[PDB]
Amino acid sequence: MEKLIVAGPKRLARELLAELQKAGVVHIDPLRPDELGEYRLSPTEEAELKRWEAVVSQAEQSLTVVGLATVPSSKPFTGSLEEAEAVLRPVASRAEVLGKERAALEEEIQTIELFGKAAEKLAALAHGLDESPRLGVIPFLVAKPEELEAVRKALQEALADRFVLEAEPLENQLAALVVVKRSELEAARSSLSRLGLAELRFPGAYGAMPLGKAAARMKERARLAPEELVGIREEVARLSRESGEALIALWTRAKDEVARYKAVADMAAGKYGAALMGWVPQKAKGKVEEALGRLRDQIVY
Repeated sequence: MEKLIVAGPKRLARELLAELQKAGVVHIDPLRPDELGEYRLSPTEEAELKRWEAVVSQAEQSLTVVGLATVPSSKPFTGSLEEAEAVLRPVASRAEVLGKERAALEEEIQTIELFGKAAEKLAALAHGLDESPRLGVIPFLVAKPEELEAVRKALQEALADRFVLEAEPLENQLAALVVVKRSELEAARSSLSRLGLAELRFPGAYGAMPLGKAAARMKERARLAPEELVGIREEVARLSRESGEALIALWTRAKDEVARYKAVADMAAGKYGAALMGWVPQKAKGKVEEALGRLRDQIVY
């Protein structure tokens, strides 16, 4: 009834032939890689392949956000590619957005965890002085009160009495701040530089802010973020319950669809040394895909 075309390594020319014969294939004829060119995918079939790959990639991306591993469903999506695509676009877009927001919140909350107390301390140390055009400030961390002195010594060596060095204790280190004439900011920086110290940078948006503003935004994000994350997580959960299983079934159908399309393309590209042709009557058709091999690819009809 239906024509079968099979390709594999040359190593398996014989075991392949054998297994086909005994599965019930008939009129078994070896093919030359040459004559497979005809089974070259049409522009139309290449476009289907590309769309199935996009299904694979969008479902993976969605499952990742949702926190489900890609594990082959027993009952894979059975609809058209159009149906698959129509079911997945809204879900993939929502997952993309949710996953991005959730990550931004988590990174935000962690930033506040790391730099929180430091920004509070420094802001206070620099309250009223942190956006004064005639004065320059430098926040920076220092480990020992002994090290702070060496700095105080350097600074005085360099600026006499034209600076203010104050510091607040952190859990381990000390949050320090220097204040100088704006025009001498670099002289102060140089002093830190010669002691192996540097300005404390705050990550992200906070970097380009005055201490005071930075600490205030951190304080409010610390009140708002944790609850916004809850809401994002509830949306993500809701997406899992509504669509987790469908995604898996889509992924599964699409993984196979891609293999099926590529197999044909690779075969036609003479990417295999051994290739056979044969005819399969409805009954035997069962035993043929069972001798699956895994190193070979067929295409029935």
